[PDB]
Amino acid sequence: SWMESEFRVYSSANNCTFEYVSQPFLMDLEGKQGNFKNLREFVFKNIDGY
Amino acid sequence: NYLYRLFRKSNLKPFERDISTEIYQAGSTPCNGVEGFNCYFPLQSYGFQP
Amino acid sequence: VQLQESGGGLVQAGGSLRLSCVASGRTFSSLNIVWFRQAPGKERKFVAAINDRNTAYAESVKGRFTISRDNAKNTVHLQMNSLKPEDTAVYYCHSADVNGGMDYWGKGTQVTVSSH
Amino acid sequence: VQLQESGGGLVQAGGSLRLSCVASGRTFSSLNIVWFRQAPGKERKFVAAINDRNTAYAESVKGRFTISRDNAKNTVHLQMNSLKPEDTAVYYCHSADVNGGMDYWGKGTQVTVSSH
Amino acid sequence: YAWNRKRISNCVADYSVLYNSASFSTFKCYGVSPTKLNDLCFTNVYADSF
Repeated sequence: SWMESEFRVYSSANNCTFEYVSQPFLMDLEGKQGNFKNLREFVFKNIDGY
Repeated sequence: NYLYRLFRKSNLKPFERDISTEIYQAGSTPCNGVEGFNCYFPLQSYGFQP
Repeated sequence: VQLQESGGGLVQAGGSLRLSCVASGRTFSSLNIVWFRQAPGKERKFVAAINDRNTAYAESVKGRFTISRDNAKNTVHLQMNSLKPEDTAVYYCHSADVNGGMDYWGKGTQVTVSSH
Repeated sequence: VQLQESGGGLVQAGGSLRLSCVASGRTFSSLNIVWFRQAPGKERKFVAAINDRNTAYAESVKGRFTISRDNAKNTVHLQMNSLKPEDTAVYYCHSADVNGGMDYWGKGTQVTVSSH
Repeated sequence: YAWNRKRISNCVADYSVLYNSASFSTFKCYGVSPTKLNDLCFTNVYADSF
């Protein structure tokens, strides 16, 4: 089984204002299939602060 | 000596004079007679000073 | 046409006073009275008002007073009970008519009360 | 969370102690340590206060008192020397951030001075 | 001298539990009447208690 133990993104956060956290769940960490079976297309917008 | 009206149920119609000294029902829960931190007097005084 | 306020003598704590605001007029029953309070050199305040059907007092004089009407005389009168030395003020009395907005403000009466 | 304090003990007059203040949080450096004690049967008065590297002491607690901070281990020491019977009281450490919010109060430790 | 600073965001601020309670002896809003608090939105709100 595959587990994750490294989280090296940011050092420390001082001014924390807005936060949303989803409910805890589980996602897969295993799989070495060569050909791609899926694709996730994401669009990101920031209009008028939204 | 110059008093003004401050508390009223709504905006008075044009050219309408309102001199009723009855206690305004300021708070959500009505209180009758005198006042506490609610149903305060609808008249306040100008502090006209040279 | 005018209002004169007389009274406010020298009394003791807990005593009873009788202050009358006799009005020069002919429909002063319609001109409901409002009593105002000013401290000796501090900010002003109101006291009471017998606006015909019902009454309304202030926090300092809540229910301690017996406001009265003299409709047969077109004069107003306030009864002072449970007087305190911290009520040393200058009571007023005023009435504005319903028609043709106008004021008949008075002069004032001392509310000096001793403490012991 | 109630703060944990340790380092006091019942010793004779002129003794030494080292009071500790323990709190959980990565911002332990940005906070401040203030000490207050209440003598048995007497009012609580000022004891000590440290602001980063600054040190301040009151009229009758200067010289004897010396406070140092070890912000890496989240432990602030309050070194004590030359204990006197008038210092017999229970000491509490106070936490205050750059603004003074998120304050916490703990049980503290008992400090007693014994006279020969 | 150690006045608190707590951030308030992304929530609903009904005052029918606060203003209607008789415990709060002092309640003076210098910009609006207490009634209009719910009918108007707000922004980043700081909760300062002392």
